[PDB]
Amino acid sequence: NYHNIWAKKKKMELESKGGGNHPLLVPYDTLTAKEKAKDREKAQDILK
Amino acid sequence: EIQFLRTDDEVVLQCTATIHKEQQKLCLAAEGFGNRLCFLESTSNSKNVPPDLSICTFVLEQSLSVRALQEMLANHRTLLYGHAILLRHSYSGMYLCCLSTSRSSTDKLAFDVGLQEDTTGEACWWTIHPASKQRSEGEKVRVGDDLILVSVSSERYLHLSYGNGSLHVDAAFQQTLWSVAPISSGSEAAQGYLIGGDVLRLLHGHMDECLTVPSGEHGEEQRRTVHYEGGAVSVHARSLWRLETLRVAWSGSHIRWGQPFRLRHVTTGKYLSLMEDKNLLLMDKEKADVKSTAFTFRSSKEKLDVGVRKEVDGMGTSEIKYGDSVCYIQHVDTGLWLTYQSVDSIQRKAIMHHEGHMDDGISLSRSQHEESRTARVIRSTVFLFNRFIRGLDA
Amino acid sequence: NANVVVRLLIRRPECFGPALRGEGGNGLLAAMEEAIKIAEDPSRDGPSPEEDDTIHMGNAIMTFYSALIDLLGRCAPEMHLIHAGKGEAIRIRSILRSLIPLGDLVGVISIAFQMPTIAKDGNVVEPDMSAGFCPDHKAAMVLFLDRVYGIEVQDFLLHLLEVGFLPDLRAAASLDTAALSATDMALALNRYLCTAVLPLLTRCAPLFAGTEHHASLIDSLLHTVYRLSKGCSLTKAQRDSIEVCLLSICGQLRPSMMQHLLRRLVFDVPLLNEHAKMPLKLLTNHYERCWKYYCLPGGWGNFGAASEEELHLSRKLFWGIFDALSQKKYEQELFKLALPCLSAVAGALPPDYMESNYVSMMEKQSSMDSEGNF
Repeated sequence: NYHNIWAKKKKMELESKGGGNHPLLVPYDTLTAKEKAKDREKAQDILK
Repeated sequence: EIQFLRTDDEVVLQCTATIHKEQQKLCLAAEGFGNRLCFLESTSNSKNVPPDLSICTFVLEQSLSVRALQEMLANHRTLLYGHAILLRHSYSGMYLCCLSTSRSSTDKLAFDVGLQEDTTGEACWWTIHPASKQRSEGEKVRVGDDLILVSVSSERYLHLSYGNGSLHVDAAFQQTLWSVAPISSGSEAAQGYLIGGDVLRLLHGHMDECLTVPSGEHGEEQRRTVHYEGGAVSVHARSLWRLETLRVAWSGSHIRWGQPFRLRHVTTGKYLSLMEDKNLLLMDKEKADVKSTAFTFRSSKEKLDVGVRKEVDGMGTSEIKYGDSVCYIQHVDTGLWLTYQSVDSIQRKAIMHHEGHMDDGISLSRSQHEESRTARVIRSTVFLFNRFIRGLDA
Repeated sequence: NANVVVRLLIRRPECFGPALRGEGGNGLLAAMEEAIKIAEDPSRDGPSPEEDDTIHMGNAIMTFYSALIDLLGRCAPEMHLIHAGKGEAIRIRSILRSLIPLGDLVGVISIAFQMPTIAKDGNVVEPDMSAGFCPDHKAAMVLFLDRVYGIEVQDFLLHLLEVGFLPDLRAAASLDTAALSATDMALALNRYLCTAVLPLLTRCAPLFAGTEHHASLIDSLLHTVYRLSKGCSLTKAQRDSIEVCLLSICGQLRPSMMQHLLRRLVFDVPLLNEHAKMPLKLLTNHYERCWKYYCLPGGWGNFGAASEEELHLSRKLFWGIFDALSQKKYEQELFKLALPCLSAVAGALPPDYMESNYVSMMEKQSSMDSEGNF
């Protein structure tokens, strides 16, 4: 869900520019562990 | 008739280096124990620093054609260009090879060249090729010919590297001209007769005590004196001397009467010499000059000098015989005769006198190869362990 | 003719270029980076007093090194000779391995491209092919790696997939929009993938077995491959290669791993379009290989049993497929292919299956989304 809020705000930002694509816009399942590190760890610390 | 290189012949591989616009002659060297990697020994300034050819000599065990060698891997012959040769390091008994590892001397493709214990594999074998168009494949390899050596395993020439700060030897795609110098021939050697490079004991006229240095009192300055001692020192290692001639080619030939040579103490690595104050003193390799460190075996105390005598390119003739021939050491330049000080185990000092004494005859006994190897190993281990202790102390 | 060429090239090492002459050369990866920098710099790329008059020097260097690597990889000996132990072939492979480090080959593949972008006007801003880095350059790195070094160890397989392969798949799958699909760069990247990368992953399929640790990477691979397969510009041969790679990897993968891909298959299959043919085969193979996993309460001891979520998923898949197929017009191939899939799902799902009393509410929003599912 956190990657989703990030993705929505980045999408709004990119159609505000009017052109361009970002490599991380792909869904969470398509994301890699290295990319998943930040949101996974911040969820970990809130829950912990 | 021009000499050809056959198997079981002891040779050294020479390469030339034009460092800072002077021709420097280098020999391929390798120390068996310790570092397996080969290095280079300079033999140009032999007048200033004696060369250490005992770790530069190699012997040609086998010369086989390429297809015969390939079949042998899959399942006194005269050398010809195009064969694969097996070079065995005479001191270590190990064989020249490519280590398949690189020390990264700014050449990524280059491989290190060293010694290998086992003959199995294609790394130990090296193929010889003609230096120029004056030699062809299958033609006999002459002694004065230059050779191009290619590793069978890596197809890399045995290369002399200039770009690196210190001159090295390695297997690289660039070619280097190597010249083979005949040190000695095994078959033509005469048993029981003195030859160059022998490790021997100088037994005195009583045949019971030999020329030795003081024992290991931990003082390298007291180890420098030379005296006469008897007892078990005749079977200890500090009584071993290596006779090195002043010639590089045919350095393993028979020693004639009057031949100039250098005497080196095996355990200490220092050369016997005559200082200007008439006393014998062991002194360092770096400053071991021919002027002081040259000695000759002469048949009689009689003063008629040999004069000038032909340098023969071959085995020579067997003149000095072990155990029976009576030899008198005489300094080349001063003309003094080596003799005992005679002052009262026995510990008689050895001096360098004009006339000497009546019983100044010194017999020769050839040390065993195992004993000589053990003494050299002792010297190398002492050096390495002293370096380790000094580093730890620092 | 390969051994002779290799011997001549090693006798004259200057044929390898300054980066690989061996004396001060900076390596293949540094050469590629310097060439990209040169191609970006206008001064060194062009003469600087249309394209034939302006030879892009960075591209020229990259093409030179790619051609050298391709030639060496083709000069590499055959695997049958290597297995028979032909010593000269072994020696040639060793020489090529010494010539080209593996790390440089990994880095060149790790280098990414510059994707075309939509402008503020809306027209596609396509970078020049001849100016920059092309996927055909990495197509030679792949050939060298699979013909000389060889992909034989699973950790290296996964490391390559993570560093160099998967980013290209993601770029290709992100270039799947209607405007960006027709770009020449998308076509070149799809060609590179379906010719070099995907066949390599099909040939090294058995190594994919023991990857419990890299679940995220193995799922990203499947998701990106399926997203690329749901494409328009893909040709028949390219689509066939994608199909073979997917149904080969999924066959070797563990059943629990492909659960995420199942959740997107259950939304795409009921459409029963032309694109669903490959998902039909994939589902049939999966549910035939892993039938005892679902039906038997214990299943295999190593993999285990179902989580009841994939059980609900398989139930809904089966029902949707059956209803859509019932209401779909008769097509010979589709109805010959979907029967094994339906029969295999029905067999795999336990007859006494308890429908989830606690139905999942508020599922992932992107699942219900149909506009690219992103």
